[PDB]
Amino acid sequence: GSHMNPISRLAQIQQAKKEKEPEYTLLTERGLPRRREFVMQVKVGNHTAEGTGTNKKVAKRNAAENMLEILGFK
RNA sequence: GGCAGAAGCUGCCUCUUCGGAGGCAGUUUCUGCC
Repeated sequence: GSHMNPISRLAQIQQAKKEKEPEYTLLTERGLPRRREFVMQVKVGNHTAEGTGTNKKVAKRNAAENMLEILGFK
């Protein structure tokens, strides 16, 4: 089961399996004449997730909902 | 003695091609390493 959000729990699992921490990247290759958005990509060992936001502390939190379903914590 | 990771609730700033973008804190909780 769980006792935390998909974000704090994900960060906490990496420390319990004698690993370190996740790794995160900014994409934002977008450039449409009437649409823009933040776009984030994270990696946890052999798999990745994506999310969007309005700053570097708000895109990271939206991808978290997928970060368990990508490596086997669904 | 020193180092590392994340968020619940609440609050703030700057830019805007008028699509929207860029950025933070306060308060409270959990975890790892030498």
